[PDB]
Amino acid sequence: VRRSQAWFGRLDRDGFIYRSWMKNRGIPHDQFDGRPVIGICNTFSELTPCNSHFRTLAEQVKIGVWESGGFPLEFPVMSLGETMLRPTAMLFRNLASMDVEESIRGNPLDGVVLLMGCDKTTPSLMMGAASCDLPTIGVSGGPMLSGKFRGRELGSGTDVWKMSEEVRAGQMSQEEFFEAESCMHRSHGHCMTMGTASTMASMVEALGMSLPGNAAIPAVDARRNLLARASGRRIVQMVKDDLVMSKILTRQAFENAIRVNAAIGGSTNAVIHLLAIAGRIGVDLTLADWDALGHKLPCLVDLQPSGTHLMEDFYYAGGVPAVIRELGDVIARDALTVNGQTLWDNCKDAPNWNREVIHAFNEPFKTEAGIAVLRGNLCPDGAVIKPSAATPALLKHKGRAVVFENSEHMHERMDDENLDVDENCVLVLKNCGPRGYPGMAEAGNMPLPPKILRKGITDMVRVSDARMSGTAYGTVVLHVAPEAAAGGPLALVQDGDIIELDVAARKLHLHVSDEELARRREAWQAPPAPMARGWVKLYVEHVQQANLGADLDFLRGKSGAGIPKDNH
Amino acid sequence: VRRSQAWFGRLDRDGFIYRSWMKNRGIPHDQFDGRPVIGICNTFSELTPCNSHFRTLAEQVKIGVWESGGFPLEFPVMSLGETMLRPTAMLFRNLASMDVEESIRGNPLDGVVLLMGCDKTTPSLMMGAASCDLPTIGVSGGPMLSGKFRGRELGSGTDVWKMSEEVRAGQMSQEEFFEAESCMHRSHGHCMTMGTASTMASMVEALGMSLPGNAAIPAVDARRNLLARASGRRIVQMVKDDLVMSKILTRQAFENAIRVNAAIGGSTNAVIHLLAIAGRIGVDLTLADWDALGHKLPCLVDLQPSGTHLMEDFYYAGGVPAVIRELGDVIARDALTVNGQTLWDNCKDAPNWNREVIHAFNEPFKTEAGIAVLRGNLCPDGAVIKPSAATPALLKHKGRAVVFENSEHMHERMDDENLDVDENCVLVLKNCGPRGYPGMAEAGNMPLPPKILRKGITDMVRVSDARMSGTAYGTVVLHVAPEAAAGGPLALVQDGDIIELDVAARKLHLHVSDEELARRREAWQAPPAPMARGWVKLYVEHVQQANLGADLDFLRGKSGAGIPKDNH
Amino acid sequence: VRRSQAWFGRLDRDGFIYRSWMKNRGIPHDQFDGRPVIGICNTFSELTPCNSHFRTLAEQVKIGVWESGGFPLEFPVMSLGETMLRPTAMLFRNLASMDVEESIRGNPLDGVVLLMGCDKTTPSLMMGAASCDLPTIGVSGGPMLSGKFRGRELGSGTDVWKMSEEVRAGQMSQEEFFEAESCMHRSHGHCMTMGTASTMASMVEALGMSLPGNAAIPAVDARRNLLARASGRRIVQMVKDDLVMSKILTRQAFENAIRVNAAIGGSTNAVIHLLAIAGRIGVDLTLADWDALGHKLPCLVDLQPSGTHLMEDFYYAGGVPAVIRELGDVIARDALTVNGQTLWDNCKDAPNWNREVIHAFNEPFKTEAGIAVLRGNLCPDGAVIKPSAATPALLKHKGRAVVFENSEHMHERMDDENLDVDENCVLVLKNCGPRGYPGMAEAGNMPLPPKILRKGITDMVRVSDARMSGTAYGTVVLHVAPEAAAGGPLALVQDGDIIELDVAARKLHLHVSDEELARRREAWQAPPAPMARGWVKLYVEHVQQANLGADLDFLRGKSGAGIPKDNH
Ligand code: FES
Ligand code: FES
Ligand code: FES
Ligand SMILES: [Mg+2]
Ligand SMILES: [Mg+2]
Ligand SMILES: [Mg+2]
Repeated sequence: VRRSQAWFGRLDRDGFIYRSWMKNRGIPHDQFDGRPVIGICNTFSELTPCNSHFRTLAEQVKIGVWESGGFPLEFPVMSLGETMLRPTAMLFRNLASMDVEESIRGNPLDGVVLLMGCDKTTPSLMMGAASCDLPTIGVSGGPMLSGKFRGRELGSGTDVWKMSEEVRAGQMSQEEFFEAESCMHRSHGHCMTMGTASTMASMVEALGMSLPGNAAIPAVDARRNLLARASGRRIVQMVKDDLVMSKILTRQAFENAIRVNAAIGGSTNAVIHLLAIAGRIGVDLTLADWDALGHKLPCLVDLQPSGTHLMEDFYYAGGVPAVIRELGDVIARDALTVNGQTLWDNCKDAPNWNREVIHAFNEPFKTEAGIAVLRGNLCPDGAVIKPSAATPALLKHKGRAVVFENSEHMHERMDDENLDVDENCVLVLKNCGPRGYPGMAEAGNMPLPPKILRKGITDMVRVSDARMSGTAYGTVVLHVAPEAAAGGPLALVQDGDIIELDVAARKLHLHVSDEELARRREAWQAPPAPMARGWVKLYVEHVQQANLGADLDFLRGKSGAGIPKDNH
Repeated sequence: VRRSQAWFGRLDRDGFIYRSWMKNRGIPHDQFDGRPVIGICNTFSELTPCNSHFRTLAEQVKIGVWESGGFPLEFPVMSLGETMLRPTAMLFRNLASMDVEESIRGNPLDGVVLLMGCDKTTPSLMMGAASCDLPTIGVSGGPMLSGKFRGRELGSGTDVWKMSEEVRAGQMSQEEFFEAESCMHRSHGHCMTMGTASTMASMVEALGMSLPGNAAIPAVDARRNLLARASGRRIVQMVKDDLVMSKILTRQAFENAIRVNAAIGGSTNAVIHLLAIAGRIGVDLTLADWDALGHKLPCLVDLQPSGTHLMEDFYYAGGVPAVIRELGDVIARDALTVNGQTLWDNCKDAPNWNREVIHAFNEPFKTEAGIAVLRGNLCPDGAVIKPSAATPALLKHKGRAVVFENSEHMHERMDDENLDVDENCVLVLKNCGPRGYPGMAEAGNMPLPPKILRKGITDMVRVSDARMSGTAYGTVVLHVAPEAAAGGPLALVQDGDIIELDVAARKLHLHVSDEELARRREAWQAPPAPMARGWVKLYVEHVQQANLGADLDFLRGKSGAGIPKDNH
Repeated sequence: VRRSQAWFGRLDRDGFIYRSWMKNRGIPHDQFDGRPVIGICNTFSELTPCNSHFRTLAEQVKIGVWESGGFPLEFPVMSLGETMLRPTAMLFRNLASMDVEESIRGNPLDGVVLLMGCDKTTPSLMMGAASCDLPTIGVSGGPMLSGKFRGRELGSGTDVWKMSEEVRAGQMSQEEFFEAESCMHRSHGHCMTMGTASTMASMVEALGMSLPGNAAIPAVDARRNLLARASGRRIVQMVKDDLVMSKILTRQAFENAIRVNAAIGGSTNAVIHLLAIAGRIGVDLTLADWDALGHKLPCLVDLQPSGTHLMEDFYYAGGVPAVIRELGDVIARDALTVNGQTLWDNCKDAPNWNREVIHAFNEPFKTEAGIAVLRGNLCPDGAVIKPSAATPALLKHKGRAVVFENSEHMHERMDDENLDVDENCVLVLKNCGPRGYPGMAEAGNMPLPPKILRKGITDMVRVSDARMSGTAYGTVVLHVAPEAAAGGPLALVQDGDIIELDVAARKLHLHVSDEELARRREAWQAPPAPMARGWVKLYVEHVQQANLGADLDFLRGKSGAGIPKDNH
């Protein structure tokens, strides 16, 4: 027996209640006979343009379930369109996780199918489902087609920062920049660079939570429907075999995902998200793990932002299975995946059709290009930097600090010609973390002063307690914890202070005495409440720091999928 | 100038971000020209069978918006199916209200259209929308068609309690009970009795938050799509006129809703939900308001569970507009509604095609049938009763107490033949309120002891801190506040205590002295935490008592719909 | 006053009959007020996999109509799947044209939108609509994305013939050829080469019956939905201006289409369809017009089967507008199109992003590559050849005839190793035209004898009364009229006869005297009737020859769109 039979299999007065209303639209009674009921978490939304094709994806999963003798039922949760949600989509990631967890536990579901696409929709669904630990399979929406503009190609996000900086440098017209928005995005799917959505989709696959190939298949490609449908077939058998998430999301699975993230030039936001997911399913995973596991690992994928190619090219080259094939000596081969096979059984024979996109391990795209975690007096709980999309000569750098108290203080001063700034200066941004912004917005890749861009300089060192887009680039220190709004030493950085950056030495030092800092702390008053009410008030007072996953403290962990009380 | 232009009217890098991704599915550029952007809150779910036709309602709304030059964008929230969500759907009414609120404020919305149907989905969206106070219109899903079984009609919920008690009384076979579960619910829509869904849909029309006729139209009737489409045309004009919910949900509106709630034989759950809605928009509404404005009014709608007819007969007889015209001497005629006309302008000429369903005021269906609020030592913060469906002989009753410490203990002892109980005892159920159950389930309509059902007695006095299905009946006092789990004197009732009920005198008295209650209070301990993690832990530690609306304390109020900071 | 008000404007018993039933699903009364009723001819079909995305295209047109104040109403016709229908889709092109013509006239339509994709759905809808001559606009479905197979690309149809001939020659394994059917077609849309569908979409734009850019936009590209929705807006204004088809399909329009067909390397099936379309709208057009207009015009588009690239490259280079701009010195610039502008207005400023796909006029991809019409005793009523995909050395050839009496006989003899044939023979196929097959199948591109394929020769001279696929290639003489089954001199060709081909001289000669042909004609008998009843008995007994359009004799012409009588 399984939990859905505690609803539909009842011969009580409640059994009438649990079935009669469901039969109002024409459901045959044998669908309640005890066959696996499959809940399909559908994040479709016309406010989430990257998941706007998920109704077509949902009917595809339902088919596979109907084929394997299951009972498919889709349900909605709060969807998270990254380009639309302000202050930031991350502010509502934890709220969506409660939609997922409660909708799964409260309903007669034996298995779960997760429809994930834009960035924040992947962790929110993974976090919520992990707190229930039912047999779960993830289906990604797929990346968009490559943008086609004036005979060349455009990259999601990566070319937004690039073309924007060129407009402010006087190197690109402002009219041309705005004509490219109908051409950069011409298809269904998520951001088609190696941004958060592409990496999280790769993380879902590398964790074993999806069928092989789930990450790279374009949304408008027919193979995306096949995989969504094959996932509908598989989840029915997963219920019969009781292949729960905890049997897949193990310590080794997370170790493989971090190794793959380094090889694919993955986004820095995967660090926060996988720590949040591990905190729900129960796997021990710290921020120090990310530096130790990705240690000395190379980047094998020549894709934007770290490279030049796009997700469409990454798919035709072999996708994630071809990347896991290169990692055969560092991966945990025996890690189990949701299709019944190991991660190595599904990738040992993966073909590679383009070595200019997916390199061989021993002659890779970039060496030692995994995400690095920095330690120092400036970031006690840690900080991250993505050297694959960085410039080499800046990974070891020290210079004068130019300080911005927040985003409004920054946008004002960055465009100031009277700003005393150089090319070897350190731009510092504060109060943009979980409590500060609030929601830890993607403002880490802050634009450079216009007079610096006019000299051909496109990158300089930058430290902040904020995130940045997975599509962003530059030597940017991110997730400085504790954030300035929580009383972190970052809040005390002042103009003229000396910042020491040493990614090789894992060092981020603030050259001012502890005595000087200590008296600077006498002035620091905590920022006021952003809102005295609502979800944001709950978020700020309960959100954890970025080094733990930015989850709410009372949501950490799991409560299983036991059968609750009846409703009457 | 409206808030969407803060996304779609920006002429910098952020304007590229806010528009380019939206163009990925072929949206013409002129849709971002500042025309009203309409958010359609779609609660469609296959786990919410009463809202399972909401894709059809959503596209019908889109049309009306397209017809009148608006930009429609639908978005999902957590859906709440009564029969599916356990321990009860009320446990997640406040959660989905956060989904609504944050989805409205976080996205570039000018106006909102609320797709509501299944019980809790109506207050869930009204609460979240009121906390933003954008121009909003409500569209109800409509009731199911009358169930046809063996040449006779069945009623949603009401006939479930009736047929179940007849099986327990050895009067109706168990065979006939389950053969009627596919014949009771035969079409799309919500409960076709005057349950919560029918009541709440009538409240939306009474509050003025919908177009006239929104309440009664059966879900499969062509006029249902027409109203949803007419609402799509109206909301864009409401955005142009800035007709926010504040100008609709005034105190006069809530009083009008209370008044028609008595005339239609409305559900007791409307008491809790309208208090929660008022607690968001900022109108002072109390339990005492329900008592003073409601009870003296008669019942005019001969519908189950107060009468015998169903929602189909109620729509063909004239629906809510015909009922309101009968209340012309007691309503606030000048109350503004979303269509631009007053509440009385929309109903002054509403026809009445069947008097046997909608009685005249001077010749009503039942006299003094409004919900009564009982005061006394047993409920210091209040309790409610629905005399429109109760036994007249029992509204004034004194009796010995048969106490049940919880719902599990009730099911154990209720059918125990050794139970010392006659039909003149008072049944007491503890620990089923917001904290105790948790979620305050619909357990107030306790099934009677089988030894008493064999005598032909179908109703006894019943006291509980729990809610009750709007389709239920009998002399049952509900919403006893504070609940037993919070230390309310209901927790101290013991077997043998004399409990006095006098609905006319507004009395619910426990015949135990204060000095003895003080000794009982010393032995009372708060029940252990239902969960040490997750949404349920947050709910138990923050939910208010039923006399205030069963809302979360930090969600109480409103924050408007300002323009939040950029997300990059 | 329009046709619609003869239905919806009637104020009597018939007006009740025409509005009441239409209001059964919830259509507001103001949709019958006189606004343009727009019929959307939807060829969606799961048996027409190239039109299987047309439900999405239909919904986009409805929007455009709702935006502009029209009344959209979609209706189905017989859909024609090229790869699915047998004996051939051409057999059912004239049947589907009767569905289109009668549905437009029988129903209250003021304007028409034609959803066309798969090969035969384009002319069958153009023909039926031209016989009504209402304000009509055409929307093409778009081509599929380029096939991706083992690091390289695959082309629709063209690579099916190539890989097949290499399997028969022993150069490609049989397993590899079948592992490429999942990888050739991997998205919605029609054939991705310059086949009939791509050609017909280019003809619709060249004729002016579509908005600019309609031909090349891939089906899964966002601009495809944009154009379909923009067409829904435009058709309403066309009804108001009464811009009927005959104002677009003038003589200069067909002349412009024939010129574009040469520059794009279009299909030979375009010749038959444009003649049938002209035979409906009332424009005198002949094979001689095809030869004279395309005479020495160059091919500018380097796509398969004439070139190497695919439709994706064609769209990203500029599509048809860029091709028409190259033809600015030969086209009739002032030809009016459905968007109100001339063809030159819509193309004079068209950009060209890839000269390697779309060549300049004076530096063309191939010179004198227009379709050539051959005359001579072997084809008194004409015969066509597509030298854009033929062998230059074979265009002037004299060879001994190797004859096959039918397709069945050709399947047997071709792979016979006893067959006396060399590379300099002339393959002759009989009885595969309109009456012969029946339906004139795409059997003209005969597979070569394996003993010659193994010698490295992939092209021989081939003559038949059959058609060729638009994706086919080689020195293939086609559409020999009158067909063999109609008594044409092709039926009298015997093994050993000398056949002279001279494309430059426009000569196809059979070296047999008239006196000897007269003796052979005596023994000739018409083949038995394919069937004794049904559609194909009517087809065979009424279809005209390929030199006139292969239309049915009694369907030739038009009848307008008058107001028929009342159905009651
Ligand atoms: S915005 Fe959807 S993934 Fe980049
Ligand atoms: S079950 Fe949805 S209305 Fe009661
Ligand atoms: S198969 Fe439909 S276009 Fe060729
Ligand atoms: Mg992101
Ligand atoms: Mg209820
Ligand atoms: Mg064809």
